[PDB]
Amino acid sequence: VDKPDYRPRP
Amino acid sequence: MKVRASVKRICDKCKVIRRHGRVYVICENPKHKQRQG
Amino acid sequence: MKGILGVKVGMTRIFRDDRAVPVTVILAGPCPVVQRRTPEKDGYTAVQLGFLPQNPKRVNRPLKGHFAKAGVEPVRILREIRDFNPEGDTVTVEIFKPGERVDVTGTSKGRGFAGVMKRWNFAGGPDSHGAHKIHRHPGSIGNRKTPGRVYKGKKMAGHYGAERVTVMNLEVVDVIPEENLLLVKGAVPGPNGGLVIVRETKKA
Amino acid sequence: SRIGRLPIPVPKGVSVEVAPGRVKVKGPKGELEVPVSPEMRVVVEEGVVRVERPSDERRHKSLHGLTRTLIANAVKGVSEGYSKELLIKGIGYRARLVGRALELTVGFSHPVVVEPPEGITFEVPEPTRVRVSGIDKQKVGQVAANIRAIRKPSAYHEKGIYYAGEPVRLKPGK
Amino acid sequence: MKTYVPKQVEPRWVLIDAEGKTLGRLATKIATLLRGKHRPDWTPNVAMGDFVVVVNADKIRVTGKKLEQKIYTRYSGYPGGLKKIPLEKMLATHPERVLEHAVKGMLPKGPLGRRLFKRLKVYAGPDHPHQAQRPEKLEV
RNA sequence: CGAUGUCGGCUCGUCGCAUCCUGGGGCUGAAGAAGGUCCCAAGGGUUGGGCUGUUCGCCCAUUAAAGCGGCACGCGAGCUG
RNA sequence: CGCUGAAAGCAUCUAAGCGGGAAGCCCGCCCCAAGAUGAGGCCUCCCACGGCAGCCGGUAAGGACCCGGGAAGACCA
Ligand SMILES: [Mg+2]
Ligand SMILES: [Mg+2]
Ligand SMILES: [Mg+2]
Ligand SMILES: [Mg+2]
Ligand SMILES: [Mg+2]
Ligand SMILES: [Mg+2]
Ligand SMILES: [Mg+2]
Ligand SMILES: [Mg+2]
Ligand SMILES: [Mg+2]
Ligand SMILES: [Mg+2]
Ligand SMILES: [Mg+2]
Ligand SMILES: [Mg+2]
Ligand SMILES: [Mg+2]
Ligand SMILES: [Mg+2]
Ligand SMILES: [Mg+2]
Ligand SMILES: [Mg+2]
Ligand SMILES: [Mg+2]
Ligand SMILES: [Mg+2]
Ligand SMILES: [Mg+2]
Ligand SMILES: [Mg+2]
Ligand SMILES: [Mg+2]
Ligand SMILES: [Mg+2]
Ligand SMILES: [Mg+2]
Ligand SMILES: [Mg+2]
Ligand SMILES: [Mg+2]
Ligand SMILES: [Mg+2]
Ligand SMILES: [Mg+2]
Ligand SMILES: [Mg+2]
Ligand SMILES: [Mg+2]
Ligand SMILES: [Mg+2]
Ligand SMILES: [Mg+2]
Ligand SMILES: [Mg+2]
Ligand SMILES: [Mg+2]
Ligand SMILES: [Mg+2]
Ligand SMILES: [Mg+2]
Ligand SMILES: [Mg+2]
Ligand SMILES: [Mg+2]
Ligand SMILES: [Mg+2]
Ligand SMILES: [Mg+2]
Ligand SMILES: [Mg+2]
Ligand SMILES: [Mg+2]
Ligand SMILES: [Mg+2]
Ligand SMILES: [Mg+2]
Ligand SMILES: [Mg+2]
Ligand SMILES: [Mg+2]
Ligand SMILES: [Mg+2]
Ligand SMILES: [Mg+2]
Ligand SMILES: [Mg+2]
Ligand SMILES: [Mg+2]
Ligand SMILES: [Mg+2]
Ligand SMILES: [Mg+2]
Ligand SMILES: [Mg+2]
Ligand SMILES: [Mg+2]
Ligand SMILES: [Mg+2]
Ligand SMILES: [Mg+2]
Ligand SMILES: [Mg+2]
Ligand SMILES: [Mg+2]
Ligand SMILES: [Mg+2]
Ligand SMILES: [Mg+2]
Ligand SMILES: [Mg+2]
Ligand SMILES: [Mg+2]
Ligand SMILES: [Mg+2]
Ligand SMILES: [Mg+2]
Ligand SMILES: [Mg+2]
Ligand SMILES: [Mg+2]
Ligand SMILES: [Mg+2]
Ligand SMILES: [Mg+2]
Ligand SMILES: [Mg+2]
Ligand SMILES: [Mg+2]
Ligand SMILES: [Mg+2]
Ligand SMILES: [Zn+2]
Repeated sequence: VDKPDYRPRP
Repeated sequence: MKVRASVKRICDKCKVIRRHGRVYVICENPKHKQRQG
Repeated sequence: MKGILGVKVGMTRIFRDDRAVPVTVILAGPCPVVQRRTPEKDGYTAVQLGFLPQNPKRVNRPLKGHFAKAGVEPVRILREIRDFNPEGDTVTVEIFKPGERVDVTGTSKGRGFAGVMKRWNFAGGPDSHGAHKIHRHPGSIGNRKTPGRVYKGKKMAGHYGAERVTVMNLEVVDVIPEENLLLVKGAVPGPNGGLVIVRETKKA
Repeated sequence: SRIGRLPIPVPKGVSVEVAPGRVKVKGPKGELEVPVSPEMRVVVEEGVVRVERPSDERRHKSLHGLTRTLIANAVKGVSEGYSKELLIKGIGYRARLVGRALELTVGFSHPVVVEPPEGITFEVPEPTRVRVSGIDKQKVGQVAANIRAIRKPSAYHEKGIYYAGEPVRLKPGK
Repeated sequence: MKTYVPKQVEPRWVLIDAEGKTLGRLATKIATLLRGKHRPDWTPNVAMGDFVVVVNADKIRVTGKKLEQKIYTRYSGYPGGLKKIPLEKMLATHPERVLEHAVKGMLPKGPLGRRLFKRLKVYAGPDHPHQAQRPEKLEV
């Protein structure tokens, strides 16, 4: 299920 | 065999039997044969 | 439950009824029985067999005694066959007739420290499309916090081969008693020169 | 209304010896051991065996009848014997005796051979009638069931192995 | 005055015929004997109970439907590695384990409790090899 | 919130059973063959492809079958991105 | 799914007892395996050596070291 990134990429 | 929580006599020839810790219904009519479950 | 010790000599094929039969040739005879294990004495039943003659110069004293008690000239290898009790004081290839089916046990060839693709036929990683230094790696080895560990027995890299292997139900193609040769159809564990055990088969 | 209390007529000359928890029943046709509850008293009378129960507790009442009938059947077994007849029905279907054994031809790709266990005797008067006989009522009835099971009565056709006196109830097909 | 502490004592050997006794209620008595709690000089931090020999373990008894229903359990550490063996079968294959397993659970855990369990010697069948110890037959 | 990296894929499994297949069975408006329906059963098995990032789904060609779920929507100090 | 069978004069696979019955379960096959400290067993070999369940010394059967190698192997084994 697509849900949004809660963290950004490192 | 019908398997259900409610076992009942269906016709007047139905016989309620308890067998190895389970309730069955045995009958000359095979359709009526039931075990509780 | 007949059995015999022997060395793998090598493979070829013979022709039998216009058919090529791939075979491994085993030098089997002759194996002096050097101890019998008995239910009274030992608790079970079997025959310790000896095989290939040894230079007495190389046989220490405890060994010599064991051989002596049998009236048996020293031999390089001792191995038991279980639930077998030959009438003779010597076992030879004659205990097998062509047509019989056997099980052969060998020490398999040693691959040493083997990766997961050779040991377990893992698929490894892509070779392109971005795979980064993981072309022959195993991938995941687990879940997350549950269960938080790796199963005992998880297939992983490590030593592989030089192991006891028993291939089963091989046909006896021929037996050449005059040269102590047993010809078995198919393949037998281990290198040429390696020691093997040939038993009556347990399949029906 | 009652089986335990009803006495067991014992004919000349079958014997009934009691022992704690078993009774032995001898007769013209052999012996039979009736394992029987420690709690019931088996009582030997003139030409009569009776069984008595310690109380009118449910288990006791239950053991009571079973015990009489068990003994009564033992008695009859060693005197008159016991038997069941099976009729075979349907075109291919036949029986015949191969030595002491019973061979059944009932439409399989092979015939079915039944061996008599100790105490059982197979008899084939006509070829579509089989008789199973012995002094042990359960064993007889059992072997009969075994034989019958080789080829149950079809649901659609008078065909298969039937007990004598067993009614043919078929259903239509189309 | 300080509570008395026994100097080392020579341990008593005891024999118990298990035939027909009820598994659990025989077990607790065995446990007591092993701890040493029948002794007025009982001391909790040393092994001073009896050595216990039990024979006819295969003829232990059990109430209810346990032969069919009591399941002994072993975990191998491998996936799928829980073996369930039922009383019947255990009796049928390694009967001495049934008494053994019961008493073991009624001993303390730890180094000492482990040691006490070693002092229990259980045999299926009427005989035992501990004659050299002249074990004192004990009715329990 | 002085950081518990987040969808899909790959890799690697392991478990549940409310079983997709295979084994056993009762009833059937079960002649037969084939089905339906329920029961027991988790040992094993459960394909390749077109589309789309897709999970899903649709589709082609097969199959005994092309099961559904849990494992931080299993698995980024294992890869991808 | 049964046999035999009461309670419950009939009936009942069940309450006593006995039978049949799954790719499943236990055994069977293959591999590991006595650190199985519950440390198993068998065969063979050495031997009751000097000085003061202990220490020091020289040996026994045997072992290791070193070397030439090996379809064994990362070193080790
Ligand atoms: Mg209703
Ligand atoms: Mg009504
Ligand atoms: Mg009826
Ligand atoms: Mg070998
Ligand atoms: Mg190698
Ligand atoms: Mg690899
Ligand atoms: Mg491989
Ligand atoms: Mg490959
Ligand atoms: Mg690949
Ligand atoms: Mg590749
Ligand atoms: Mg790729
Ligand atoms: Mg990159
Ligand atoms: Mg690369
Ligand atoms: Mg993660
Ligand atoms: Mg954990
Ligand atoms: Mg190795
Ligand atoms: Mg030839
Ligand atoms: Mg080679
Ligand atoms: Mg009389
Ligand atoms: Mg009286
Ligand atoms: Mg139709
Ligand atoms: Mg006491
Ligand atoms: Mg044992
Ligand atoms: Mg505590
Ligand atoms: Mg946070
Ligand atoms: Mg922190
Ligand atoms: Mg941080
Ligand atoms: Mg973390
Ligand atoms: Mg993301
Ligand atoms: Mg899964
Ligand atoms: Mg289910
Ligand atoms: Mg099916
Ligand atoms: Mg059909
Ligand atoms: Mg039709
Ligand atoms: Mg069906
Ligand atoms: Mg059903
Ligand atoms: Mg399964
Ligand atoms: Mg599984
Ligand atoms: Mg599955
Ligand atoms: Mg294209
Ligand atoms: Mg695609
Ligand atoms: Mg898609
Ligand atoms: Mg879609
Ligand atoms: Mg199909
Ligand atoms: Mg697909
Ligand atoms: Mg979720
Ligand atoms: Mg996830
Ligand atoms: Mg998933
Ligand atoms: Mg992830
Ligand atoms: Mg990453
Ligand atoms: Mg991901
Ligand atoms: Mg991670
Ligand atoms: Mg990380
Ligand atoms: Mg991490
Ligand atoms: Mg990786
Ligand atoms: Mg009937
Ligand atoms: Mg009846
Ligand atoms: Mg009535
Ligand atoms: Mg019963
Ligand atoms: Mg049964
Ligand atoms: Mg039957
Ligand atoms: Mg059976
Ligand atoms: Mg199979
Ligand atoms: Mg071994
Ligand atoms: Mg050892
Ligand atoms: Mg060993
Ligand atoms: Mg242990
Ligand atoms: Mg040892
Ligand atoms: Mg070297
Ligand atoms: Mg080297
Ligand atoms: Zn009815």
